[PDB]
Amino acid sequence: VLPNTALKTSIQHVGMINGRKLIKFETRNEDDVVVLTGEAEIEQPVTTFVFTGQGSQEQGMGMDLYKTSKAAQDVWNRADNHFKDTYGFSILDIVINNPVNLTIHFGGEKGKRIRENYSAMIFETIVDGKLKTEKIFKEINEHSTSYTFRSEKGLLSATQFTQPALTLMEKAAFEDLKSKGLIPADATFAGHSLGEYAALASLADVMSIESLVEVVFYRGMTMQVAVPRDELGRSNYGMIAINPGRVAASFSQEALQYVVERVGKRTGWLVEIVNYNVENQQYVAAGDLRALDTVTNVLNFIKLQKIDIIELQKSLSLEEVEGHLFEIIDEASKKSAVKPRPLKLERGFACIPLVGISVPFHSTYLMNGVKPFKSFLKKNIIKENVKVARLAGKYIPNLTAKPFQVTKEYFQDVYDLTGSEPIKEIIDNWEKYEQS
Repeated sequence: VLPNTALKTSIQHVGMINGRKLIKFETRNEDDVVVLTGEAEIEQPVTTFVFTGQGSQEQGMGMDLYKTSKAAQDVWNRADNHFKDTYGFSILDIVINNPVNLTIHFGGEKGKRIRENYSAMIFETIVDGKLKTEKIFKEINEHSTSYTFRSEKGLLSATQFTQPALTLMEKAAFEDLKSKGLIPADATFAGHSLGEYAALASLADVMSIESLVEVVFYRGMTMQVAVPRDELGRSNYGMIAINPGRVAASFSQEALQYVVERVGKRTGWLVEIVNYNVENQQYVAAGDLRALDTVTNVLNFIKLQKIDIIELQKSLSLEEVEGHLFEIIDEASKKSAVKPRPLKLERGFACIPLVGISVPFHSTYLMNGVKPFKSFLKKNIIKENVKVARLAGKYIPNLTAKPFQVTKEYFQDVYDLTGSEPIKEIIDNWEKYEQS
């Protein structure tokens, strides 16, 4: 009831969501009343979500939310229904209790469950870290009663059950916020190298959860078994990290480069200026710790270049390969992680592996620019034009699809961007196994 001068009273309350959070409040009066309802608007802050980084393994893992959100509930029931029809067991039992090292042995009884299980969905997995026709981790011959998994630190480990676990929890957990509607329409596609999958598995998803947990468990097996090594059990790879080291930032980018001239290693995923990963090749870490423990003996950016490195380092790296055969890491102004994997050394280990797995299920009719902000790793946002970094990553299909094309048409709709993206996002997913 609009007019002029003598004023009013009010109230204030933070209500809704829709996409944002709204702001529900009305006003009293020069009669403590109301005649134009209540202000609404939308209280939206800076949209920046994130996903995991696969170092958060433990027993519990969001099981309180499992009963809480009904949206998460059937989602949690989904893959456990689904993947047991792939491979009979309860994934939700894995997170309820760790099957400590006596894990599930998969009874898989002689009746017609066998042809779904003691059958297809296993041994069709293949690796290519050796010569290519290398089917995965056998005794899934014709009968194969009761194949077992075994992990000596609890089952929820070995990067074979850890990978489907965390992408199941948070994708369900993210949906709870999408249940309550607490995310804006355009946001951040933030995850870390498998949480990037659960950015694609989450918001602007193109796959199903069932398809997700398949290919996650695919690469979960694949990232484990890449090293044919030491049949009692170990492998000669690994991962370490370090702080800035009496100043830094490409301090070691040439130093390790003089060691990859010799033996073989990489940088890991370069997450911070404080924080860097280094893939180990066991003698590498027993080598370059000695190489870097002389650096903390004070030597700053001083006198001239090219008169230099590993001559002081190869006195010590080759010194310790003979002190014991399978060496070990240490501390000494550094620390070690724990795997036998890599993040780039596998390199071409995917493709005929991973993309061939990704060839099934994934692409064709897979949304549009709902994910035009899909910043995957080793890139800078998801934009379809001249993504030339494809050539600077892996120009396999990204060449025939590139140079021969370069606007195949005049960039039409339908799938001209999308099927191109269906290659490209898969291609974005392609070297994600490697390319640290």
